[PDB]
Amino acid sequence: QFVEPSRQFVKDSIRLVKRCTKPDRKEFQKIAMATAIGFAIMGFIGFFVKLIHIPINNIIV
Amino acid sequence: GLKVGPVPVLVMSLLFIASVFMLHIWGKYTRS
Amino acid sequence: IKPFCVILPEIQKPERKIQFKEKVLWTAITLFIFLVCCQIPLFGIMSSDSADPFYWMRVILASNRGTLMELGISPIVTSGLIMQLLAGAKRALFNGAQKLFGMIITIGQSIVYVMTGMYGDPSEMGAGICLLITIQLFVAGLIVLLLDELLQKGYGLGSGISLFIATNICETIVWKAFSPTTVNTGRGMEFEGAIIALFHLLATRVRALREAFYRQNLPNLMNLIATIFVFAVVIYFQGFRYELPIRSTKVRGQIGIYPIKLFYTSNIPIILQSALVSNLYVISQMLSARFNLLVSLLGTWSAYPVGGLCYYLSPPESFGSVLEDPVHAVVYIVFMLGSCAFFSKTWIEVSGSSPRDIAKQFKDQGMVINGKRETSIYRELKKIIPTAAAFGGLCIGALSVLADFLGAIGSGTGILLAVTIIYQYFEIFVKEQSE
Repeated sequence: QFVEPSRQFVKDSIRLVKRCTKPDRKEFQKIAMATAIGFAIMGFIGFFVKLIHIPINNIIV
Repeated sequence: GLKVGPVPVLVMSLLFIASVFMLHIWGKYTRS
Repeated sequence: IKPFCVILPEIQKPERKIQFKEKVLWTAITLFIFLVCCQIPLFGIMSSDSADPFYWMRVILASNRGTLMELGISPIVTSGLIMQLLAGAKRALFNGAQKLFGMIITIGQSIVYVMTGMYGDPSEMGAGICLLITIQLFVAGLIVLLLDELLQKGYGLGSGISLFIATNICETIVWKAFSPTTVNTGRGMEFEGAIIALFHLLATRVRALREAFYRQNLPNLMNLIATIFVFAVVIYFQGFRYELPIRSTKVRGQIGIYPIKLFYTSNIPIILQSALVSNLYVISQMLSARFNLLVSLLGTWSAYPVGGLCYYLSPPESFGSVLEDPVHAVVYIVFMLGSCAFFSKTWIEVSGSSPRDIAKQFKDQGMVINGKRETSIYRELKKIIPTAAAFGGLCIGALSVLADFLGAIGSGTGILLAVTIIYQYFEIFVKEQSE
């Protein structure tokens, strides 16, 4: 009789979503800007390091 | 117990990188 | 064993506190050092043409085959698990022993990697070049441990594992987007980076736009759009939280808010799922390749699976795979969601974030939920935290399978890891800014 446990799980989960304060426009924009800045920093540092080291890998190897 | 700062770690990492480059260069020159 | 544990380098604790700007600078320096070390090829490598036996470990361990950081963050994870087991089975001596066991397992893993079959033929290499590669990987693992200690003792914002995983994933995404590498197979110079390819095709030649959007053999712009969409969705779902209005009773005058985030275990379900699936993949590949019906049931490797348990764990290769094998897609989605939920529900009890543990933390610190008695603090936590963890795992799995189905760049697991780790670094940012 797993129907009742599943129903309780889904109902309580949707209630939890209802009580949870979903982010608004300003908070979403701030967090997205911060994540974009962090991702850009990491990815572009790695990208430029790889471009720097490709000719170095060609020369040294 | 050996204790180092962050600058000793940075310098030791750079020395390891340089040692790998010189190892590759010596191998290339010896092969040729 | 005391002299053996104490004969190891260690990083001095910063007795004087370090400002946030210097912490960011040292984190960037460590990141740059790791990035340089993971692009430097190893010495003595005879050949790198064979298939990668541990290709599925690269994302989770933030590794790169043939370079110094091929083991990656394996020493940290192995040492942590080893001493967690030791503590379960029964102060700087603990850190020294952890470093020593990390070095020992690094030596063992380097021996396995060299003897696996890559680096060319070990017998032709001889005991000299193999030992030299073992020394290089040993020193690389020592550098990884030193960098993790640098990031964790106070000089760095986050840990080493999270920073290295996020850096590898972000670098992979940005490279797939903007790589200037040129590849041609009879259709002219086709740039390997989606955006640069779009610019090149527009300059050279509508048809260019469609080719840059639906370029099956290389990174797409539609894949980049899907990756951006998954970033936005995972950020929006990570912003979800349950604020518990709480007060203080042991000492008055302290007011605050207690957030129970939906992604209660931030990326631990992802890390556990990826580690389990990748270990299964490695074992299946090595077992099938080396030498049984049960082995075939473990996965008919062909490199992507074409049958078996590992196949059912693998994301569908295309919409045609779902059309021809809907059962495989259903089983894959169900296993992703169930494994995520179960791993999150296990972790909230193992890592001391259980509703009982949080209730004890509230009681010891003298925290009481507003509008509720002190005795019934645990009951509300019993109502919220277990569901929060289970549904956070389920939503994480749903986002992962959505990103995999959309063909996002960096894989769903990689994107979830990157977003969760970047959010952790952002909350570290705000904590150090407010403090």
